[PDB]
Amino acid sequence: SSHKTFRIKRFLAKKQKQNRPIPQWIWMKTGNKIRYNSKRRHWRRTKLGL
Amino acid sequence: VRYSLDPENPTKSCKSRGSNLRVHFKNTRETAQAIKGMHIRKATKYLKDVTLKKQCVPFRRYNGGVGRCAQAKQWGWTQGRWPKKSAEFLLHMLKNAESNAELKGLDVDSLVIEHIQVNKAPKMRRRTYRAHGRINPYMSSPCHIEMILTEKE
Amino acid sequence: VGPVPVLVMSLLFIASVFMLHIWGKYTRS
Amino acid sequence: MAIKFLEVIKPFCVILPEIQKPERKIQFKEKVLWTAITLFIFLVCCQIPLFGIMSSDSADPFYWMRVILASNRGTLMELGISPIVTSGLIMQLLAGAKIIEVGDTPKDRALFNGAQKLFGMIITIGQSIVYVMTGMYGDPSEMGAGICLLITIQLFVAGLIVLLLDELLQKGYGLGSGISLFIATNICETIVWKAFSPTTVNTGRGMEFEGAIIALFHLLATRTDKVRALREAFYRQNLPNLMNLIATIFVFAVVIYFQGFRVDLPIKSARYRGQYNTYPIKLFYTSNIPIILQSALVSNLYVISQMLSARFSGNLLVSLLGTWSDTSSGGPARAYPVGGLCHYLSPPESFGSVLEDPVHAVVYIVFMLGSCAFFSKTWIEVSGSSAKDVAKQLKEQQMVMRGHRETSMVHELNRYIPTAAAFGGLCIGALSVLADFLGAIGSGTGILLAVTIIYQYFEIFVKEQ
Amino acid sequence: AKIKARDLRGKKKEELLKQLDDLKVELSQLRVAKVTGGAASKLSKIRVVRKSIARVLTVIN
Amino acid sequence: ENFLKLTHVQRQEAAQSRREEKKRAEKERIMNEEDPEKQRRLEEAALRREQKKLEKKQMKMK
Amino acid sequence: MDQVMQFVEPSRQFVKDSIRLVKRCTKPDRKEFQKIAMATAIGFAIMGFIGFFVKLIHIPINNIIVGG
Amino acid sequence: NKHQIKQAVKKLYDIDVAKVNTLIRPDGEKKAYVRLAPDYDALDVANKIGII
Ligand SMILES: [Mg+2]
Ligand SMILES: [Mg+2]
Ligand SMILES: [Mg+2]
Ligand SMILES: [Mg+2]
Ligand SMILES: [Mg+2]
Repeated sequence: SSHKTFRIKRFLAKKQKQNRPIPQWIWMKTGNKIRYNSKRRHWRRTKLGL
Repeated sequence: VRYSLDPENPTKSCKSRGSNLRVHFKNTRETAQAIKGMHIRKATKYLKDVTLKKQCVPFRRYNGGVGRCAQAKQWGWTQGRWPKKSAEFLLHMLKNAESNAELKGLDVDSLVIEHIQVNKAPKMRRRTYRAHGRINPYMSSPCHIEMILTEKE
Repeated sequence: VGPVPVLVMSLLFIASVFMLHIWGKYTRS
Repeated sequence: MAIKFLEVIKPFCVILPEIQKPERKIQFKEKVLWTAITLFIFLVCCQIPLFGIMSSDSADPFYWMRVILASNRGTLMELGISPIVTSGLIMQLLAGAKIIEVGDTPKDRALFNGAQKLFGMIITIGQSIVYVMTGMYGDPSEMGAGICLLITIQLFVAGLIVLLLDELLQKGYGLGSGISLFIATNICETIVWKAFSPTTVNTGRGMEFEGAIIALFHLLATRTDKVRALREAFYRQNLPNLMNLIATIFVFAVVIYFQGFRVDLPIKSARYRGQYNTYPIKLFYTSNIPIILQSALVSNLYVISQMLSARFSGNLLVSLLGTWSDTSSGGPARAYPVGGLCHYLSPPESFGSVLEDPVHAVVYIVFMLGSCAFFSKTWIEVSGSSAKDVAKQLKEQQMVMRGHRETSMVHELNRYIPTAAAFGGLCIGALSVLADFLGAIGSGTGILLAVTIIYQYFEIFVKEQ
Repeated sequence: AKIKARDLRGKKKEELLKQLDDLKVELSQLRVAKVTGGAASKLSKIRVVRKSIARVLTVIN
Repeated sequence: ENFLKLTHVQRQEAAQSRREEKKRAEKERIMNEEDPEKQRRLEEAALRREQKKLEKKQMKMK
Repeated sequence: MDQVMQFVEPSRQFVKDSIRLVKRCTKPDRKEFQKIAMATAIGFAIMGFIGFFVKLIHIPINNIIVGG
Repeated sequence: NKHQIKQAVKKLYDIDVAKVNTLIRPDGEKKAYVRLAPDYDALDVANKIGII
């Protein structure tokens, strides 16, 4: 809702900052396999638990 | 790339190709069998008449439910349609083959489309919603294409 | 005008000025 | 309901020779080769003497001016770049003032360029005729009509060749701008020549090498009083001094240090995350152009004043514009303006002259600073280098400032660019005045022009590379 | 200048806290340069100054 | 095929020459367009097309 | 005094803005200054050398052309 | 707190403060709008500290 708590606003903030693509400088590394970000989340389909 | 049929004379023969073309494979196979032996002015004119519904495309192998039209009595067939997306894909590809026969220095007004084949590309997957909470596949049937024209005077 | 023609005209003008100097010296002498 | 000025000039434009732009992008090495060839031709023209000049030891009124204009007296480059600079200044000022409305259409732009070229050629013809008629090469009656016509034709052809070479370089056959390259090369040549010239000039006491370094070595080798000879080389009254060379080097370093001052604005690609670039707003944002415009205007004023004094002696307007006297004070004849506006505009030769005439020095300093600031402000508006235009370029390049819309970028740029322009122009004028007072070889204006032109050329070279 | 922990052990508690109170201001000015946009020569000095503060507080404790 | 490879340079040069000629004709038509509004629209489309070509070249290289 | 204030205020604003510009200007690092100075020196040397040689070569030619 | 903020801008920048209004962003950090005394000019203390 709009009557969040602090622990929840902070958990949503973390779940917002984990929701960004891999940095472009990161697959010229040597021991690399990550083609893309697979841990992404869409607000419509998956509902963050809680 | 590795085509299926190699031309009998590379200098007076031009190539073209298409990969993962979001068309229908059955429609493209039929509008390719209609074009299979024409001359490239006959072809561009035909495909334009097909887009304007002045001529049709006889549906011979994939003709389930495909209704009967009057413009198919030139091909001795009864069923036919007017695939527009598939008369425009192998028209932008006939344009590519034109611009490759000018890059090869051929006579565009003497080119006969000699080899033309359509294959089946990897299906793309979506999902529909049916009764009783069931989900079904809604897959797409794309196609590969590859043609070879040739000067034949 | 092409760049090569511009260069040729400049060189011809320089040569003409040298020729004019030579002719002036011959006329004075 | 004004008939278009460009339309009036359009029939004349057809006669004008225009260099065809290259159909193919020229290779960088080829561009370097074209620039070298054009520079070599320019230097050869700078060294070739005009035909038929009668050898007159007449005062050079414009000696300071020639270095700035890349002009050598008695050579095909006597006019130098002055007509081209004057025509550019006039045409740009007219466009900025909106007296001539230039349409965005290519026909209008082509007409504008053709008109500027035609005006440059007309100015070249007028100046060449004026110089011949003023007796700078000898009395016109003594030279004869044929020689005067030949000299005028030669000057016209040399100016046309210079204009074509500049067009060739600007159109992308070569590197940078031909006018800038010519000015920089002429200043560098003059400074190197004064430093290392092996020519001997007969001062009344003795034959003295013109080149400061060569004279220093010769004096040190030939004189028993090595310390006295070194002091004489440092403080020679009549020839370029080692102290003057040191002053020039100090000025050169100071100018480079000021040139390096910039304000970096952080710009990010909107398309690509994490791409940080800086937009450098230089302290000398408007470049040497304010100096070039000021010097061209002053040069035209001096030429007009000298002509008016020569033809209409004793008129009050002529005296107000300038009175010229040829001071052969133990030196090659130099015509100095001793009264009038030209006198106030002329730089004082030394701190001693500044002490003698403090009002003149103050007026000159104020005029130089004010003119440089005014020209810089006007130039930004005329050039399309205003904060709005820079923001438009950034938008075209898809570069966006972090957290700021393109309009915000315009506001931020508008905060800095006018201040940067005006302060840079003031600093440039102050540096020029300081170098002139220090007596730097090649002039304070010349040293500033050379340093900034070289820096811009180097930036162009690095960017292309 | 490379701040080594060796030449930090002889100095006095307040001759250390003045270095701390100067390095923290250099941090604040670098975390400001980071947000205003600054040269990488400066940005890379953050890892050097956070560790200089770490060395100082380590010798202090 | 070997002969065509040997002749490969000439075909590229000819294609470049014909693209040039085509660009020259397009430029001439734009110059020759009497109506200033039409000329500006054609010019803006041509310039935007060039900009799109430059962006596309950058994107392909990228 | 109104005319004096009218002249003083734009100049005072300009001075304040100039101070702001100078304060935000990045001063060149010693390495950057050395690189710029070296590049400028190379360009100056090349142009001056070419001009000096061209002038020296032309001087005998000019003496022959004009002297005689 | 708004008290620690007030008494720490009056230490890092030596500028008396009119009021402080904090808010925690969805990012997680605590934005704070500090309003300077009437005579003190924000634009001219941001000119000083760098942001301008
Ligand atoms: Mg069947
Ligand atoms: Mg059925
Ligand atoms: Mg049915
Ligand atoms: Mg359903
Ligand atoms: Mg359900």
